[PDB]
Amino acid sequence: ARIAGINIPDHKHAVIALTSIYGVGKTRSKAILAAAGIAEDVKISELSEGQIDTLRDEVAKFVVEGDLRREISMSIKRLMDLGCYRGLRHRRGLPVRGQRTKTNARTRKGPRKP
Amino acid sequence: RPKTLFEPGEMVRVNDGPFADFNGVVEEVDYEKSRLKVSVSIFGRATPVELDFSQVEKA
Amino acid sequence: NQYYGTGRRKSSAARVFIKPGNGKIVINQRSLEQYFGRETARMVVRQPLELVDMVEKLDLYITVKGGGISGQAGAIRHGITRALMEYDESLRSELRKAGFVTRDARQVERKKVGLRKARRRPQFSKR
Amino acid sequence: RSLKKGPFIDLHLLKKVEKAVESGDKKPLRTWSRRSTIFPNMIGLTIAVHNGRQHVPVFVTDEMVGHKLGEFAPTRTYR
Amino acid sequence: GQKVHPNGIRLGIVKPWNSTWFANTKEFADNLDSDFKVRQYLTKELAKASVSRIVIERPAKSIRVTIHTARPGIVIGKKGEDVEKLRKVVADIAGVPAQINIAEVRKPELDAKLVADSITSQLERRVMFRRAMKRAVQNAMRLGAKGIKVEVSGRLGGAEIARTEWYREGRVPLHTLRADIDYNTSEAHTTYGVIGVKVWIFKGEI
Amino acid sequence: RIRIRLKAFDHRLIDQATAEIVETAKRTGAQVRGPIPLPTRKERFTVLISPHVNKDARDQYEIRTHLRLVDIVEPTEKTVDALMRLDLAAGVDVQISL
Amino acid sequence: AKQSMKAREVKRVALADKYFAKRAELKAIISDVNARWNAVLKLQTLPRDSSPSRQRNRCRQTGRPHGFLRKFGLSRIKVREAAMRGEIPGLKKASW
RNA sequence: CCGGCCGGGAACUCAAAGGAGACUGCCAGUGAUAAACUGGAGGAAGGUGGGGAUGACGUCAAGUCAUCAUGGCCCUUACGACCAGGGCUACACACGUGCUACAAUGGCGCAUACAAAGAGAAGCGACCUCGCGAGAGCAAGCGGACCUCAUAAAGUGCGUCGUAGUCCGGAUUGGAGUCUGCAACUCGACUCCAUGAAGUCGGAAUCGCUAGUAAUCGUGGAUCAGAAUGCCACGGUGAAUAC
RNA sequence: AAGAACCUUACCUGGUCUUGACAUCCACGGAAGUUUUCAGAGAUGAGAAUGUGCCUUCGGGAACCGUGAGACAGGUGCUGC
Repeated sequence: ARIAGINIPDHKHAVIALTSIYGVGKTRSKAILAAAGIAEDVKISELSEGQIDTLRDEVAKFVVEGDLRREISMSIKRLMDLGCYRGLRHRRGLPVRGQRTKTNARTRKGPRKP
Repeated sequence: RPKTLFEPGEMVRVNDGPFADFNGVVEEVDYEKSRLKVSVSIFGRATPVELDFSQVEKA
Repeated sequence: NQYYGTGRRKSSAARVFIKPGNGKIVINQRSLEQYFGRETARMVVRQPLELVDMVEKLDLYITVKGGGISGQAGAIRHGITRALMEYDESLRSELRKAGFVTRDARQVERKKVGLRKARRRPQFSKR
Repeated sequence: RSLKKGPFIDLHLLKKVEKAVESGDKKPLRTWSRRSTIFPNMIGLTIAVHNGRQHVPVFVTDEMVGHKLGEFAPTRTYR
Repeated sequence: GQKVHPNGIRLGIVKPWNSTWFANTKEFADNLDSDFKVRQYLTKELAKASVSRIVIERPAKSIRVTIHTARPGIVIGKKGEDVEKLRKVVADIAGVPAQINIAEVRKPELDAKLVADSITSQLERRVMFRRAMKRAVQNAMRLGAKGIKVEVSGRLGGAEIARTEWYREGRVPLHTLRADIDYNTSEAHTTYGVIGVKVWIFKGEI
Repeated sequence: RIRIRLKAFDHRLIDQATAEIVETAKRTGAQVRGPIPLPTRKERFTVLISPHVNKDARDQYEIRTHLRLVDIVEPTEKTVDALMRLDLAAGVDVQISL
Repeated sequence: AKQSMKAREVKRVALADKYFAKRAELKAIISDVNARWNAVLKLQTLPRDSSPSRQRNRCRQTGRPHGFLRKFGLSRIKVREAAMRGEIPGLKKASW
């Protein structure tokens, strides 16, 4: 079941590929799990079109896929166009959710640069 | 019935009890507790004691 | 006498109504097999329950109060010791020789100032 | 992330913003209180957040509604 | 720098608590501050009466204060007029009706507060520290205590370098908790600095 | 049925006061249940000794509030007359219920 | 020392407990909706020191912000001094 | 009502006052006929039983004039004082402390257990209803062995995951309840649904610990309108090795 | 530091000082206080309404408020050598 992404279920769970596609979270995964109510560790042969349609309508009803790049792009772009520092400080790439970057936040900053 | 009407804040002094010749001011009454809360001076000691009209006889 | 629960170990006190009969352990009107019958470490707490060797004909209903599981086992064991000395005093010497009449006074040492645990000190920088 | 009983607005800013909207001929509005959510009445105005002795003027648009006034305004400087 | 307060280590064991009352968590701090305002006032008001200990007992309606003094006459005043003015001002500090008793301190040189304020008064009057300490230990050893340690400290005799000079007689067993040692300090506010006097007096093992 | 909760900071004062109340009920001659002990409230305070800098060297204090409840079976008018300043110890706080 | 903070703390205590704590509490329960807003605006037009948020609970004989303990009512150094001198009833050192 | 719940009882756990016991007391050996050491009986405890408080004369002219008090010096239409806002929360890098881990002795899902200490009056808040949830409303019992915080967590019985970057959890602006409404932008946490980085057990070196200790597993306090993985206490299982 | 959103809280802008935020006097007037309008970021002002109760050997004394000059404050300013 490939919808608006790059990932596919393969004799495994739909939910891991679904949460690997950006633009969503895992509450869609838990909701598809509760809607199916079956073991998804079984083989993906005879993948159900009912599963495909419920996956599609759940994605469409909630925040559709591809919107994370959309949100970060308009955030950085609109504040860069308007000249303000909120999107500039998202471009700089350091944490502004409230986090310490004095020696932490290496996940943002990457490998350490001497 | 003597004193069948009950008035909050009414002062009664019991001469038989240890409360005699003692004066106090009732700032707070706990209606949510459903028991009357007065910092009663008893044995020369003022402590908050829960009380009821059936519990103590009115003077 | 009625053989009852005596004695303490860690933070427990024994309430066993041990009585002549086939020994199948019932806890709070419910079975060992329902509570933790096939649990591993049930056997090694039940071995100090048996280790007084007067369990071979004694039915056990065990509702030892308070504390952890091995301490509860030690309380039960100490209770059967003290009840069997209350029954007859010739077998006091053999429980003393085996070492079961001893209460194990070992207990949790307290937390301490400038230190994470009872003995555990902060990691010390030489510089 | 914040309350839903009411969207907070500063009362002095609400008075000066409705006065600016009613007049239609206004300069930048100087405000020291940076902690106000932008109403849709504010669109079409520059409202000045307090940074330093210097001036930060923000022309608030249709998108910048749910955000507070000081998000667009930098308090610290760096390379 | 490293020694325990003797009264604090003997507080439940030998020495008695100075203030005796029970207040709950809502009124304890308010009573404690009331005791401090009464105690501070009566100390700064009758420092010339040589008061040794002030015990304050609150039965939670009234206040009873006992002043342990060597000289009861100046604490009383004439006809109890001074102690009645004291009773009135203690009543308005405490906010509750008041009462003062006077308990006397026989043998004033065996009371550490009295010796500390005596050496403090002499050090304000520029008597030498060595004469004050030798006088104190000699008078206690005569009067009948088992021992006395007098520590004077800081800016002795107008030297720029402060020093701590201790003079000791008898047995002063600080580490033994069954012993009673009354320890009290006093603070002399001299011209070059402040000279602090610490005296321990050992009376017996309880 | 008289429910007297007397609490202090010192157990000797507590025992003196509860023996006095037991003596009062014994003087009037009624059936007296024994004074039960209710558990001590060890309120611990951990307070820095150094004015400027320390973390390892710090001393700990306790206030211990003791509690007994006498729970006398029968109160009477002679005891109500004799209650007036019967306790007479400043260390002990006494709480009354009917 | 620090008399400015003493009178500032006296100021926020008298502004919180006496003038208000009824008007502020009624405006708070009007502000939470029970079934722009007038309660939010009027709680702004109330002075800021009226809020019980403002009070830093501070020592009575000195005025240290820190090491204050609510039960004793003084700073850490001062409760040590009164404990070791016997002013605080029942305060004995703990050694368990 | 098969809940001690209810009469009863005080028999035990307990709660908390007073005693007893543990002193090398006895025996044997060694040792000087001494101290002591080494074993043994009795005994819950054995030779400081464990832990704690207790820090000698002094030393570093160690720290604090930012706790206070205090000598000298200085500002005093400011170096006093109030408000808004900001900073103490930033960031090329480096170490000091602690947490989450790199899984299978472990996750993940159902069921089932066993504690201790503490706090509470602007405070603790059950039961019911509404919510996936944080929580909302209604709201008893409580200044306390009652009531509330608060059906602890590892332990489990069955299953399933049998390389998986795993529930190991990182990551801006959202979708949100809650705190105080000066006010969750610079700036709280919380199931947060936000893309699941890194690390597949770690070089030179280095640190903490002889028995309920190490290691591991959870809980409460104080500061406090909120805001801990820090500090201050409490419990469970339970090592290995000293030639 | 046993609690950095304000407060705490000293370092950047506006407002104030011979009584200052904080006590003592000397002099004059007013109860203390409660409820509001407007300007402003705000202790800042500029205005309004009700309370002269408490008492003095009333030749007027109150906890208090406002103002004025002096003394006086005040300082989390320096020296822990």
